[PDB]
Amino acid sequence: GMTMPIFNISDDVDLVPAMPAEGRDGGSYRRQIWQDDVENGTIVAVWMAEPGIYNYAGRDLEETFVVVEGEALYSQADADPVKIGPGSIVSIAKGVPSRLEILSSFRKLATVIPKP
Amino acid sequence: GMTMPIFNISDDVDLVPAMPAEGRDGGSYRRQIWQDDVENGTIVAVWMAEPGIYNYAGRDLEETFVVVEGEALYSQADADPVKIGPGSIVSIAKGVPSRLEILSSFRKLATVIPKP
Ligand SMILES: [Cl-]
Repeated sequence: GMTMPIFNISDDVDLVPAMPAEGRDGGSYRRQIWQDDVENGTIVAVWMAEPGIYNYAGRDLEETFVVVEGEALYSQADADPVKIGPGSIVSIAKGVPSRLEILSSFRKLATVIPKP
Repeated sequence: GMTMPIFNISDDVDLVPAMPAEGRDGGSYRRQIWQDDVENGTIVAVWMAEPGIYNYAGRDLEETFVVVEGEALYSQADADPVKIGPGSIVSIAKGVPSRLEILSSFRKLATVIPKP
């Protein structure tokens, strides 16, 4: 029959370099999985990152992600970092800055709703 | 979480019972994590289910989920089943039926995009 649209988050395939970690010029990668064919459509993508520090300014979008592999110290805005790991699910509102201090090779599936 | 919108897929918090496996009367729950603040927008939710057969007809929605806990034999339409487990990412197009034979206590995080 036909092959189903099933992917393995662990597989390093079609990963495109994304944000580098502080102090070096590499660290994270993104793999788009699905995008709606409407303007400002919902996007689902894999983000993988190696240990290091990743700072994100507030962005014009809503995101919810789930961690499948790895651990990180995570914060939004002025909150003290909290440890997240496999099974953690995180939502971050439009315009809210965030920081990930990745502790071990980390993979999340992220749902992004553009809010231009 | 106490300080941020950090949830854990393993928490049995704000559960809503969901349709059980065909030969069962419980062991199936949903937990809504996030919904877009529009009339009929994207929803991100946990589903947690015990071993058994779960059949779904095609629905007027697009979905992508990732398995975080447990294993299942999984098929869509006329495809031969494949075993999915932690890290498996599955997309289901509008109108495509599916069958999930859960083999061990299962939790997924699903993104659902309504498509009337
Ligand atoms: Cl928290």
